[PDB]
Parts: sequence; C-alpha cells; structure tokens
Amino acid sequence: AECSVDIQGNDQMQFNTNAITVDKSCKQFTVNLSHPGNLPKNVMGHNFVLSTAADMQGVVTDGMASGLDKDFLKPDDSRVIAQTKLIGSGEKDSVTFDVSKLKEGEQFMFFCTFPGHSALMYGTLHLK
Ligand SMILES: [Cu+2]
Repeated sequence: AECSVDIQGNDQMQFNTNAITVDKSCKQFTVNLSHPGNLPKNVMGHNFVLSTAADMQGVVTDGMASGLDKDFLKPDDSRVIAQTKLIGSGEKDSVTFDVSKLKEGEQFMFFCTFPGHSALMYGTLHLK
C-alpha cells in the first residue's frame, strides 16, 4: 500500500531520482510531481512522462513540436503510459495509472518532455 512515489523537478533541470520501483500487489501506482524552486512553467516546466524505452525518443521529439500550450506532449499519444501536466515553480500534479498497463517483458523510462530537459531528466521504472 506504499503504491506511490513523490518526485521533484527543480530549477537545475534534474529530477530528484533516476529510478522508481513499483511493488507486487498495487492495482495502481501514483506519481506526485512537484516543482520546488522559482522558475515558471515556460522557463523550467516539468512534466512526468512514462513510456517504453523505445517509445521515449518519439514522445520527446513529437512533444517538443506539440508546443507549450499542449504541455509539450502530443495529444492522445498511445505511447504514453502515464503523464502529468507540465508544471512550474510552486505547482503540483499527480497521475495514477493501472499497473497492468506495464506490459511484462518491457523496459520503461520516465522523463520530462520540456525542450532539452530529458538529457538529464530521465530514469528507469521497474515493476518489482
Ligand atoms: Cu523538465
């Protein structure tokens, strides 16, 4: 029942962690993103986006082209397993998704799609 993680993106373009692990029993997993720090959504917005590792470049490249107004995510992108909204300083957003959308045999990556960020802002998610 610890079926969450709190994760932070800061003004230094880093997530607080590079690895999330999801337990054995969770019907659902929740990611509670916050942005400590001072920069607004246009300078240093962060979202938390989850996909297969192979799907990550697509989601990031298409997201950029989709623009700020769309939280830098292609709308109705079936590659996205979970997303939060894009957030800036002092904001928060949480996403819950079904653990079953985690296809056994896959490797998963989380990342921010704000332009440039995913060079630093990425990590792995493993089903445990
Ligand atoms: Cu970011």
